[PDB]
Amino acid sequence: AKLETVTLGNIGKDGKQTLVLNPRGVNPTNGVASLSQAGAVPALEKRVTVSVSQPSRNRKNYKVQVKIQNPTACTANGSCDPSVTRQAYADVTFSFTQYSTDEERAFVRTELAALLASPLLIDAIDQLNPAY
Amino acid sequence: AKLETVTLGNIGKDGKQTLVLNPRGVNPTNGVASLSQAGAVPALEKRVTVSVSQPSRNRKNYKVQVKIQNPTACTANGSCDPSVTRQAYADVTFSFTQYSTDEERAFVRTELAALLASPLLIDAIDQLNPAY
Amino acid sequence: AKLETVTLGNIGKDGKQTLVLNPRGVNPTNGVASLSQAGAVPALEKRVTVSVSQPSRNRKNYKVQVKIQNPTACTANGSCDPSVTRQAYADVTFSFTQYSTDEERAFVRTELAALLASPLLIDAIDQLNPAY
Amino acid sequence: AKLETVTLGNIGKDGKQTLVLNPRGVNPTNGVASLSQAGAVPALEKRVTVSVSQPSRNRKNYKVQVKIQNPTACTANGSCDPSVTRQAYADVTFSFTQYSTDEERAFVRTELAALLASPLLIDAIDQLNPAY
Amino acid sequence: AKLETVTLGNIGKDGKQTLVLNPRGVNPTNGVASLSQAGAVPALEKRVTVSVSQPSRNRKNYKVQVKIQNPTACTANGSCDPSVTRQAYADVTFSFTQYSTDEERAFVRTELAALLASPLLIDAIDQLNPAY
Amino acid sequence: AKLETVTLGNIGKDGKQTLVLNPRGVNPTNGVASLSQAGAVPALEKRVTVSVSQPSRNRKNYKVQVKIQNPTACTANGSCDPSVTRQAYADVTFSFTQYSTDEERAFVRTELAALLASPLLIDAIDQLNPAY
Amino acid sequence: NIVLTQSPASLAVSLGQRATISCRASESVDNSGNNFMHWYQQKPGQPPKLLIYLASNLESGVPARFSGSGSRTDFTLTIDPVEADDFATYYCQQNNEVPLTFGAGTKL
Amino acid sequence: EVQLVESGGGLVKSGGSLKLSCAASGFTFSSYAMSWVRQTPEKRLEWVATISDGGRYIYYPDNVEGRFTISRDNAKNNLYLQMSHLKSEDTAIYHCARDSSGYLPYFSYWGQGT
Amino acid sequence: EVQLVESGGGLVKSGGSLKLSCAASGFTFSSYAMSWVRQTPEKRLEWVATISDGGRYIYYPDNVEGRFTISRDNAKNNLYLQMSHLKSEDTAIYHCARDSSGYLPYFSYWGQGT
Repeated sequence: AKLETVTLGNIGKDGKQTLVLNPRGVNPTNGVASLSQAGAVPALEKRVTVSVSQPSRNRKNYKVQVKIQNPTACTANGSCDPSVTRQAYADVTFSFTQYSTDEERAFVRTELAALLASPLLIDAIDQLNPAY
Repeated sequence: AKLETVTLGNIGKDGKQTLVLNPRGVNPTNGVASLSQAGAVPALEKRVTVSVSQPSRNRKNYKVQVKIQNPTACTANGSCDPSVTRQAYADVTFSFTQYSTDEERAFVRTELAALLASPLLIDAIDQLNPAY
Repeated sequence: AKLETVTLGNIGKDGKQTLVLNPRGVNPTNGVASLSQAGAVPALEKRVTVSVSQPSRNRKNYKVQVKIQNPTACTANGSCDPSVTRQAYADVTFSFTQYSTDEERAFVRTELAALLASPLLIDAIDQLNPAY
Repeated sequence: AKLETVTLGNIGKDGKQTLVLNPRGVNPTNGVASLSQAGAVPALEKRVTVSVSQPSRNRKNYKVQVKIQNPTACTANGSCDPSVTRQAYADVTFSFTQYSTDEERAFVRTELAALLASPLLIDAIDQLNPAY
Repeated sequence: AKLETVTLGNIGKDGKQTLVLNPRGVNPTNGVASLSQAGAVPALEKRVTVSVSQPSRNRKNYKVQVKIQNPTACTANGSCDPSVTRQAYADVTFSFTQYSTDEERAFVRTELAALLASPLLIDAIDQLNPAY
Repeated sequence: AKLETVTLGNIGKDGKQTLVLNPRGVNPTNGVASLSQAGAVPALEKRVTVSVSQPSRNRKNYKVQVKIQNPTACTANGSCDPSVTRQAYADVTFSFTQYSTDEERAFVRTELAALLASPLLIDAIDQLNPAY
Repeated sequence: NIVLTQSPASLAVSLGQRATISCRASESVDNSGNNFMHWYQQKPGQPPKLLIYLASNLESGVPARFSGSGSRTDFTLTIDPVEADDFATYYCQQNNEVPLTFGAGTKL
Repeated sequence: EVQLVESGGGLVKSGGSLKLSCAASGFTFSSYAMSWVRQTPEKRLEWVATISDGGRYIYYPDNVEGRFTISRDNAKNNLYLQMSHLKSEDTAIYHCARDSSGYLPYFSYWGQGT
Repeated sequence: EVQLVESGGGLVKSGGSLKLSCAASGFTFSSYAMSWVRQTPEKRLEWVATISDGGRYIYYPDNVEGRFTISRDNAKNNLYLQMSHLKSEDTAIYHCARDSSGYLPYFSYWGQGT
């Protein structure tokens, strides 16, 4: 794909916000694409990183990995620029072998996307209650 | 929540496939809740596991964790019952602190579910292309 | 240049076969650009890679390098999806100095492309006969 | 094949030169056929070498290898015979197993011959620009 | 963003000359991205490099660095190759903190450009006159 | 030449802002000539310095240096004076030999200006994206 | 020569509808599994822009409303949302044989 | 930005001659195959000629072959079409085009002019 | 114990409006999709409306869509149905229902009232 801007709509609990994301290039050390929030200052922006890793002599299967972090800005007294109080993290890693087909990988992707809107994962992720 | 049958729709590239997942109990020794498909042979089942871990004297973070395992099976030359050829995995970890509000957690969840349906990630996961 | 789809014609002994190669991005960690065929399963793809390395404190030469990998696959007795049986490789390295003009480099390139269609080399490569 | 003379026409960037090559025998130590330019002096001629290596107890597959070198002659002052300033090199190595067919090997040979006339390899080899 | 061919127009003391730069990859060890001019004999090329600090999470100082070098050619009598009498260098370093905004960085860049177009600095550089 | 009031126009991300610089003498110990903006509270001024090597008879390397620094103001609660949160720096060094001509220096200066107006560098500096 | 007879040269299609364009070559188009048929779009004051190449592949700046399908003689270009911009003539071109032959055109 | 502008233009009589030109900035000109494609006033496209990377392999159709001639200048980055004998069907637009990285051309970039 | 009680009720004239409510204790209300299912006096069931977890995706049939409106209050744990225009077929029981953990609803828990 091409690193373009990404608009994420119908986001949040009410489902009425947007998160717009500007591409921040790839990293020649790791091979990781980066995307940040529109606006910003550095160290107070919402970050999305994504990498894809091929087979090698060490690991035999492909590995896709998404990693999103986002801070909370608190304005203390006596200072003009905010500090970060909390980070929230999520990181998905997909593992697919070399004889896997496009249909199977799309099935995993869309299964996870459909599953995160189910009441078990609502009540697990944003209420922190386990299943019983 | 309580474990009941989760049925997921609009799965696949076409978005015309469903999947039902029946409850398979909670494991008391780690707190992992399980959902599986409706087969007789246990090695051929697509399964989902989900847990959430409280803070302790070591981690100091709430940790939500979802896993997806899809086998693909086929019967070989001179073989009668099908054996499992491939495994497609998925492993999501959410990490939060004690002072995070629920709207932050819902934002991270909906942000992930909206990233999984964006052309950058459906090109990186389906066709195995790093973002370039 | 820029990676676009390379379509090659007049291939084979008869010279009546084509092959299209679609861009698969540049790898930032070594500078290797990739072209592949149009399959779903990544292990069955005929692929081409190409790079060119600048002089450093160690080599003092410009180094162009092309690789070709063609798998041949077949389904076995009692097997459903095809597996890769054989691999046919090719590995060309060009080496030049800082004071070489472009006409020298074009001469070496056209000399190689004209040797590959001469009866000496098409007898040494196709029928595996040393020149005697 | 037989070591005969080889005329390479439509060579160079404009495609209007020839390179005629006289066979210089094989080498009983290595097993490598040699060919040099018509005219010459030694150490100022364009060289083509070619070897074919069978399987053994060390390597299981066939290996064909072509290796072309060509110098640049500069006439310094106070001397009558030229010196060599620059060498340009290219060396292809093909690797084929023992169950490979003639069609596959011809496909590799003609794919490389067709690919070296494509604008990616034009702009990589004689302009030294990478792909982007 | 991703490197492309940069055509710069209206350059020189008169304001007529152009400069066409082609991309030449990213150094993986430090992230420096190169651009060079399509000129024969690659020791005699206009070369430009650009280096940006990679966005981490706890980086305090973002740093941009641009380098220009232009050599001159001298066909010395009694040789076949041109050599390099002179180089002309340029080294621009921008330094920002993690709370700086887009408009501050844009103001510094456009200020430096408007100073290089100003008669104070096309007199200190073009004619080598110190300001007093 | 002699320092005067430099009015720079069309500055910023939009291209509307101005910058009026007044001269502030020559440092006798190193020859650095200062310009600063007419702003109240002299710790909060846009400052520009320019430094040229003085023309001797046996100087081998002429060297020009330009420095820009712009501070930001923060009226901290609980005080009467604004302080400096941030600085934004710029450091440009030109290096020439004693046989360089006027057109080479003018080409380097106008090239750097045309690069700072180019979308490669109003993306590496304004948005902090490394070129890849 | 290979003659491409494009279609009836007009389409009265509304805004939100879904318009198909056909192109029928004379001979076969394949040389392997590769379809050698291309679709171009020309807006009346500017040269044609390459929409899709090799009968199924979107060029790097088309908005993915356009799609192409077909086999060996029969090819179809389809637009789904069919917005205001998509009012232009459309061309089908082959490069299998040496005389390169175009289609007549379909205004809409 | 692949840019292609044309010159020459023209209003000629029958049996004359003209030389169309093309300027071709934005890319490495000497790597790619270039081509001429004309457009009749009844709005039909016609392939006119193709040339290779170095100017060695030149293709024409049967309606063109005896009286048109194309050439390159890879130092001046120019493409040339030498029109001759002009038998009154030659009343078209005559676009430049860059060929695909291929074997036989499908035009990806086009030049408006003449 | 999944409990659902209703209020509003009503005896209206034609073309009026009314607002039915639902109280919804026993479970985490804001996780589940909720729904309205009415039962005619000739004892036929009819789906009325569904809403999503946060109130974003709302579904109606064609007999309902212009004149009924549902909403949630996840802080007060209440479900709301705004009935309007009341064209004399709307003389039913109007149960609350909790949807299954799914994609499209099959009602598992029901509320008796109105």
